[PDB]
Amino acid sequence: SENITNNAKNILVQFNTPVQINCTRPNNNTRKSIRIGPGQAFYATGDII
Amino acid sequence: PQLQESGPTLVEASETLSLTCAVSGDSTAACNSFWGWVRQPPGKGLEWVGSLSHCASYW
Amino acid sequence: LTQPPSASGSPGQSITISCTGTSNNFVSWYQQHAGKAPKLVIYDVNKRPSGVPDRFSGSKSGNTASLTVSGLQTDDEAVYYCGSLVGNWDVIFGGGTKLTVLGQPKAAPSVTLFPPSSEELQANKATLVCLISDFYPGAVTVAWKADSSPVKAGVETTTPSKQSNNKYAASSYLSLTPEQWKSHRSYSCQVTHEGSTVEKTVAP
Ligand SMILES: *[C@@H]1O[C@H](CO)[C@@H](O[C@@H]2O[C@H](CO)[C@@H](O[C@@H]3O[C@H](CO[C@H]4O[C@H](CO[C@H]5O[C@H](CO)[C@@H](O)[C@H](O)[C@@H]5O)[C@@H](O)[C@H](O[C@H]5O[C@H](CO)[C@@H](O)[C@H](O)[C@@H]5O)[C@@H]4O)[C@@H](O)[C@H](O[C@H]4O[C@H](CO)[C@@H](O)[C@H](O)[C@@H]4O[C@H]4O[C@H](CO)[C@@H](O)[C@H](O)[C@@H]4O[C@H]4O[C@H](CO)[C@@H](O)[C@H](O)[C@@H]4O)[C@@H]3O)[C@H](O)[C@H]2NC(C)=O)[C@H](O)[C@H]1NC(C)=O
Ligand SMILES: *[C@@H]1O[C@H](CO)[C@@H](O[C@@H]2O[C@H](CO)[C@@H](O[C@@H]3O[C@H](CO[C@H]4O[C@H](CO[C@H]5O[C@H](CO)[C@@H](O)[C@H](O)[C@@H]5O)[C@@H](O)[C@H](O[C@H]5O[C@H](CO)[C@@H](O)[C@H](O)[C@@H]5O)[C@@H]4O)[C@@H](O)[C@H](O[C@H]4O[C@H](CO)[C@@H](O)[C@H](O)[C@@H]4O[C@H]4O[C@H](CO)[C@@H](O)[C@H](O)[C@@H]4O[C@H]4O[C@H](CO)[C@@H](O)[C@H](O)[C@@H]4O)[C@@H]3O)[C@H](O)[C@H]2NC(C)=O)[C@H](O)[C@H]1NC(C)=O
Ligand SMILES: *[C@@H]1O[C@H](CO)[C@@H](O[C@@H]2O[C@H](CO)[C@@H](O)[C@H](O)[C@H]2NC(C)=O)[C@H](O)[C@H]1NC(C)=O
Repeated sequence: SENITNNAKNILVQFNTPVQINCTRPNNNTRKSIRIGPGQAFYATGDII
Repeated sequence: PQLQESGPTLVEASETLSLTCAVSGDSTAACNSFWGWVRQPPGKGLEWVGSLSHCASYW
Repeated sequence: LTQPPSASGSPGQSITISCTGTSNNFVSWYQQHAGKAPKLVIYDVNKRPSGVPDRFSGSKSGNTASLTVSGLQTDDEAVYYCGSLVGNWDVIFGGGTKLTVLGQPKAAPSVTLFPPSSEELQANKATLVCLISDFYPGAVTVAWKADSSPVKAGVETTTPSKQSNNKYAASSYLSLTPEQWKSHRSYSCQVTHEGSTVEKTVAP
């Protein structure tokens, strides 16, 4: 901590053993890839399967 | 959409029965439906065999 | 799933066939013409598919699911199966209900029972055949008995078929050993048609 007794300063912590974390996107998606030309293509979010 | 079954109509006992369906007008890749078989013994009721789909999840 | 064995109606009348054992809403009914492939007439209970008349409607009350056909016609004569999802991903089918829209008139079945022959016993084989005919509707269950107690083994029963007089007919084949044939005197064959049963018995 920059200033410990000071509650206005954040306290940075460093771990010994790494912690396993899993973050997933339980939505199987599709890309529309709509055409907003000329030459440009936007990727829209389709339906979730 | 048409389903055409094909394979041996006559098989000997204790052997391996193999049958193959040929789809027309639709894709097996499509995630809207499952694909499988349903067998109906002669003069009897409908029995479910099984179905599968490659459209998976994260695990 | 338990589906009633038979169902009958005149043209224009409305028939309601039931199904039980469905705790979920995944219930679906099918129509199979004899000598053809089954076709789905309803899904997700009441909802109808493409090219299916309004007169087919699904319904589920409690544990009982029901199909209702109003304004009967010739093309409605077939076997109707029900099915639903169960447990995790398994699916089952009922025995199916045979609904007939045949021409008039209703009539009690007719049973003729033939004991094994003398030449047949020489092959060390014994077979009794129940001949049931001239009944409406076209769905009948057959049962076998020996003296008193019923016979659960060697029973082969086949789906009935229409005749030239438009009356349905079926035959059940019982194949057993000659030892149990001579030991048990009489063999009874019970034929159940719309609640009422018709019985025949033979002894050597
Ligand atoms: C990192 O973070 C940490 C914490 O997270 C930060 O730490 C903070 O640091 C600041 C400093 O900037 C501290 O504030 C100063 O506190 C001191 C000390 O105060 C304590 O002690 C006093 C005396 O204690 C002794 O006497 C008693 C009696 O006998 C005895 O019982 C005791 O045991 C001990 O022996 C107490 O008076 C004082 O209490 C008062 O203050 C409390 C805090 O506000 C309050 O709660 C109490 O109720 C009571 O009111 C406390 O216990 C103070 O002395 C100092 O005051 C100076 O600064 C303020 C501005 O904040 C200013 O207004 C004052 O006038 C004073 O300035 C005088 O001193 C200067 C230096 O000598 C001088 O240059 C000035 O000119 C001025 O002197 C003038 O006046 C006097 C008479 O008044 C005269 O004689 C002179 O000649 C001249 O004319 C501050 O308040 C914080 O306390 C501390 N935090 C905590 C939690 O403690 C740190 O800053 C951070 N750093 C970084 C880099 O991030
Ligand atoms: C999330 O949802 C999505 C859907 O939105 C799911 O994605 C589906 O996943 C399944 C499963 O992987 C895929 O099936 C695979 O297909 C490939 C071929 O893919 C190409 O062709 C497809 C069909 O195209 C035809 O039909 C369409 C539609 O009618 C038509 O338009 C087209 O013109 C053509 O006529 C295309 O759909 C497909 O496009 C996809 O990919 C594009 C990028 O490439 C993308 O842009 C598209 O949008 C679309 O997503 C593509 O063009 C098969 O090759 C593959 O088979 C192998 O892989 C599976 C596992 O994936 C495995 O089980 C099989 O056994 C097989 O593995 C063997 O063969 C490999 C070579 O073929 C070999 O490398 C392997 O090692 C293995 O070989 C070993 O084992 C075998 C025995 O198994 C042995 O014989 C060998 O000797 C050797 O030992 C799949 O079947 C779908 O295509 C895909 N998409 C869709 C839309 O369904 C996804 O699964 C869901 N879940 C997750 C987590 O994402
Ligand atoms: C999000 O809403 C759109 C309509 O704005 C849906 O797209 C329609 O889907 C139905 C299927 O029930 C089709 O009959 C229509 O032709 C579609 N209309 C258009 C303009 O695409 C879409 O299905 C909804 N989200 C999804 C894909 O579930």
